[PDB]
Amino acid sequence: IVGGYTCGANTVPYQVSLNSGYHFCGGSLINSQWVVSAAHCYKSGIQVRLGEDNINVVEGNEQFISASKSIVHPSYNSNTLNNDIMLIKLKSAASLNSRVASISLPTSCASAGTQCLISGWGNTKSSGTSYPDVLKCLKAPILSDSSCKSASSWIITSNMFCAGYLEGGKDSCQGDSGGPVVCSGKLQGIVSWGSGCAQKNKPGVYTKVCNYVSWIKQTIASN
Ligand SMILES: COC(=O)[C@H](Cc1cccc(C(=N)N)c1)NC(=O)CNS(=O)(=O)c1ccc(C)cc1
Ligand SMILES: [Ca+2]
Repeated sequence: IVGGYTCGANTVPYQVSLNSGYHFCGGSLINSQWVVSAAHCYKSGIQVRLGEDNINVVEGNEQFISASKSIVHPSYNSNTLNNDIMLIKLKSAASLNSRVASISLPTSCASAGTQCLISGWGNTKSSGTSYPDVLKCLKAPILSDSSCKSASSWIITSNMFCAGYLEGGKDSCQGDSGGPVVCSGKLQGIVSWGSGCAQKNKPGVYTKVCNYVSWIKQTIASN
């Protein structure tokens, strides 16, 4: 995360770290046995890590659970990243408590202008690289689709939304992929893509979760 702040140990209990010998993506615990992340974070042999703060030091609130099944969205398009979402099932249910809790799926979509909380262990520099060991937080508003398209001339699909600042300096970044975008206590988005990080007129694009609620609910009910 660029231009953010240190969240505070376990203050984002639903944030998860996907690990394959090292942290490579973020995720969100939606229930005792399922995690949601970005389809482009797909990889086999994923171990989900819950209750994390410093991903390099065992602090006492962690729970390491291997994934048993990964389900990429049926219409995921890696070239345009349309439908960049993925479901992961844990081998065993996690022990829920205050430091490890799930986040609710949204009942309705959030409007441009709303403030959201984005988090992750991603890179913290706009030019260069420096990875934090503890979780970083960032407050960012959802942008209107028209203003996003204008400043970036990108092709945003109805399954995406931009959030951040057109002035740059604050944004999600490499390693924050798959992470949660929480607005009004609900999971409204997933960190998907962008051009560089915190670039002026280059805000972050996020997967619009409200459009995949039926898909998510059906999938969990049969797997
Ligand atoms: C990959 O390395 C990076 O520094 C960021 C990561 C990233 C991930 C998610 C969200 C943000 C964000 N800004 N909010 C950033 N992405 C890029 O810089 C990608 N842009 S890109 O124009 O460099 C590009 C596009 C497509 C391919 C295959 C490779 C590279
Ligand atoms: Ca740890």
